[PDB]
Amino acid sequence: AVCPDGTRVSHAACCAFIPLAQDLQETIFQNECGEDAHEVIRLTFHDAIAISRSQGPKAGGGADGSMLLFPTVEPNFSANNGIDDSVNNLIPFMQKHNTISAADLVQFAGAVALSNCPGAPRLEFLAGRPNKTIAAVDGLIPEPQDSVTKILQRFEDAGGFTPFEVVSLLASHSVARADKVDQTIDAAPFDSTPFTFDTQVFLEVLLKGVGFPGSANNTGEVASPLPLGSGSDTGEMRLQSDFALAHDPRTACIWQGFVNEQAFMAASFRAAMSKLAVLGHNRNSLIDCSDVVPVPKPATGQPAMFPASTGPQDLELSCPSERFPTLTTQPGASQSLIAHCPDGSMSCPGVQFNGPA
Ligand code: HEM
Ligand SMILES: *[C@@H]1O[C@H](CO)[C@@H](O[C@@H]2O[C@H](CO)[C@@H](O)[C@H](O)[C@H]2NC(C)=O)[C@H](O)[C@H]1NC(C)=O
Ligand SMILES: *[C@H]1O[C@H](CO)[C@@H](O)[C@H](O)[C@@H]1O
Ligand SMILES: [Ca+2]
Ligand SMILES: [Ca+2]
Repeated sequence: AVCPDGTRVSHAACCAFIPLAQDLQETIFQNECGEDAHEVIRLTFHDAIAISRSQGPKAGGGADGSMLLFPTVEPNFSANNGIDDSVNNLIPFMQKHNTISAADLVQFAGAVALSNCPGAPRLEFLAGRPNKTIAAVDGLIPEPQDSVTKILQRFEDAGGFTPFEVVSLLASHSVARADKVDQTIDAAPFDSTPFTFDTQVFLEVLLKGVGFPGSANNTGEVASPLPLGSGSDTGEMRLQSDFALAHDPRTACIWQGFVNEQAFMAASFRAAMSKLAVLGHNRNSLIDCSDVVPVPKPATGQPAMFPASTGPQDLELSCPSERFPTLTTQPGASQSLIAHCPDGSMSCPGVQFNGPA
């Protein structure tokens, strides 16, 4: 089909997603893998994973836009702390781009945001999820204090995900920060390149922790290898769950297997997101609108490297059957600050709309 702007696409129903991507980029992402991008990518996961095979449909409808349609329910569960900003940022698009369901809006916005992170894959994007659902029940969202057994069970109950798929989805912690885990600091990144969809998080979680970016007693947190921060350049945070996954026998070799394996990580993440994005639906009932997902920013192609102040002697390895790769170390004797902003500064405020969440 030919869309009103002249774009030739796969199916006419995909046309509306073109001005929606443009509006999302101009209004809240500005083609950056920044704060607003980060928040929407986390929303795609919290929207989608609130579903349970064992409890039945009444517990949640999966990737169904329930966070936007019932903005006062799920966003207020304690495990969803901080999700309110992303919901309030997307509700104005749901109202304006009113031929696209809330559910499709959430998934597509996540795809658009990810395309702004260098190295990310171009997600599949299927369309057609209905615009009506129910609010999910509490307890469906994994939490960073949870054990690996609990986490793996939640993902298996939610949609059959294997441990490989679970760690695959956690490549999203390559472009991720924490505002709520420690209330004294904001925007504590999970790797040293939170604007770049690279394998650094897999490497860095395997380094011995030496301190905390804020306080030392937060639930769900463990010591960080790069805790130094200054001004708004908050030090690296480590989640207990990421640490646990990197060392548990079920997932340790999978975790290590992504270190310095960019294309493998990105392809694996795309495969797992293809499953996540259609939870609560039959994929044979959704139309393929992948050609309207923006093409992602390419990686530079550089190998993973130890950040300065760290090196191979700091590794805490847990996979007996796979050799840890030979990596170089960035020069310098002390840690570099992790930039608060994509262009290197500390001043880059994200557009935020007020809203009901
Ligand atoms: C065991 C699984 C997971 C747990 C327990 C976990 C936990 C967390 C925590 C606690 C935060 C910090 C929020 C805050 O305090 O501000 C967060 C951030 C984030 N998570 Fe996860 N998550 C996991 C899986 C996922 C998955 C599968 C994705 C998406 C595919 C995702 C993407 C992100 C993103 C993008 C952020 C950054 C949000 C921002 O910077 O504002 N996470 N995660
Ligand atoms: C999906 O459901 C939402 C919520 O009912 C609809 O949102 C309304 O959209 C109109 C414009 O069509 C606005 O005037 C309302 O203010 C919106 N409601 C709320 C509570 O925000 C949306 O239109 C529906 N989209 C589709 C594709 O049916
Ligand atoms: C980042 O900053 C540290 C100093 O804090 C250096 O050691 C490193 O080489 C990089 O310039
Ligand atoms: Ca949902
Ligand atoms: Ca990164």
